[PDB]
Amino acid sequence: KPTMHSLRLVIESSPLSRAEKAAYVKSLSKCKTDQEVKAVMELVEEDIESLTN
Repeated sequence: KPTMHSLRLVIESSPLSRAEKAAYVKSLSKCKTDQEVKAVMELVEEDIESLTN
């Protein structure tokens, strides 16, 4: 059911900017396994809670 595309959709859904969106998306594209990409996903969570404060 879940996919890598849905994840990309999450980024292009949250109210991010230009720079952080691009930077993160490139970093996300740099995926390979799962535990790694997950840790990077954890960063998305923090990023919003930072941008939003």
